[PDB]
Amino acid sequence: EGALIRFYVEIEELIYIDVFTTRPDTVFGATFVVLAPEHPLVPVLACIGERLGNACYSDVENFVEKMKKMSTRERTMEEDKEGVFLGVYATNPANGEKIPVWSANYVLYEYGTGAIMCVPAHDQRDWEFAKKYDLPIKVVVKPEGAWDFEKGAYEGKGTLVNSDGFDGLDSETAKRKITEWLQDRGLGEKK
Repeated sequence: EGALIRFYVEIEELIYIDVFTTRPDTVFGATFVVLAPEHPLVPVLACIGERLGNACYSDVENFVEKMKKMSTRERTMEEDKEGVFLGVYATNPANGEKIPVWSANYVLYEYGTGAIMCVPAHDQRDWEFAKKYDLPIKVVVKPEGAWDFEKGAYEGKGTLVNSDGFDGLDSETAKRKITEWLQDRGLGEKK
């Protein structure tokens, strides 16, 4: 089992999004955050988004409503990636960059915290979503062989790049040391 990682939302009130991942080694590659449609923070962040003129609250409420009637088999296996921008950004705890918060069909409320960090370079499901919505691919687990990230996500083991002081470390070793690093900063937790 992996780790819990904390993403503070860049707004006036103190709100954070805990995310469960089996790949804490890829945290520097997180380019956006996705909440399940049923996730209690979706309407909350959406309203904040709108007041800042960054989202349409009714439009988000329409997404949630439509997605509640739909079924698991249809949501993540039959229907193409569908999602809405919430109008807010969260802070990647590893690098401190702001990343956009979205809600999407393919993330189920049942698994983990019902909220995920998205690493398109290294998770195919996230790759498809980023392809549809033009969200960035950021390689952090470089494979040894040649790989075209413009054609697909690489989900295997490798050596860290674009990852601050964790560069050059092998990815399975990096999981522990990045977790321990975040845990010591109160921004992550071992599971």
